[PDB]
Amino acid sequence: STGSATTTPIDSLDDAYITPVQIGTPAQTLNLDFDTGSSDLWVFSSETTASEVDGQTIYTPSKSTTAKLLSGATWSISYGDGSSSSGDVYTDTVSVGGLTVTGQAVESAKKVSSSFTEDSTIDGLLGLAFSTLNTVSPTQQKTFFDNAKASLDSPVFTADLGYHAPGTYNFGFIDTTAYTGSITYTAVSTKQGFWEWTSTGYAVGSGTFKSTSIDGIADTGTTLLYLPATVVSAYWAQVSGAKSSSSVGGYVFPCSATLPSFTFGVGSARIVIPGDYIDFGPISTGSSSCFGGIQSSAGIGINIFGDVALKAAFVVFNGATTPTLGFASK
Amino acid sequence: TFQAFLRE
Repeated sequence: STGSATTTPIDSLDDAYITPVQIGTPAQTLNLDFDTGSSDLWVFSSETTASEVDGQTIYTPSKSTTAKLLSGATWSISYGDGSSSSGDVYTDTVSVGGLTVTGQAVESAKKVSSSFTEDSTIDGLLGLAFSTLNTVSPTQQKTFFDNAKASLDSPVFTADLGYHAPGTYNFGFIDTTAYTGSITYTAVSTKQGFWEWTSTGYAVGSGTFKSTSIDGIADTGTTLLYLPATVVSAYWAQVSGAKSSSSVGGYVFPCSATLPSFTFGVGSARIVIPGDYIDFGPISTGSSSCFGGIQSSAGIGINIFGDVALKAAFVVFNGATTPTLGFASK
Repeated sequence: TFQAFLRE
């Protein structure tokens, strides 16, 4: 089997992408944020405390003939940005772009933090990191990809994110018309439960490529590109009005500037981020300062190849027993 | 307004 779904940015800055997912019988469609940086599939529901629900579509398990409560299992998760949610667990049928999985755990939120209540566009998250990061207890639950593998034509999934435009998530096949050149594969370390890999170096604009190992994770659920402080400083040093602002939280530059490109190495190949993708957007509407797309990972602890980097390439999450990550220009 | 999906 295979699946194909359109993913669309939730706003004009590409803050995050949502993809519709059908849960239960008959199907209830919810727009979830596909996150390669965690392993929990959780949604807003009829169990979510009322005052924390605000504009999202919820999943009601009592209206699904295929839902089953998973006795005694509970979950609790917190994210990099400080948000969190917790609740109980049901198993149900979930389908994405035509690919159906029976018995998938769908974690039902009893409570959600403020930032989730505040964003009307995201109905929950669908985790696609390794199952060892799953928060359910006492027994962890498999992600939608892991439950899907047995039926997939091939055990992979690809992410083709667009810049200010929809894109696609594919399950079980590699669409050869969506990229140019050939895909270059790099090893993944699953020690930390992420799709963790090491870039062989970087280049800023038309300058030299420096070979230096940069270990990071490929995370479709992080908006920005977070790299080591000395590489982020070498990039901004090439933009005349950029400065690090403590008040805004990062490097800012005049919206007026033409930013240089950023290239990252994958093995012997190079993936080039055009400069316009690096210009995240004005600090406030009408402002003349814009927030930069590449920022320091020093305070986070790990480098993160987020959406700014992933939307410049076609990326293959090869889920074979020894997983690998593939990148191609597009 | 950025997001950064697991981790303490």
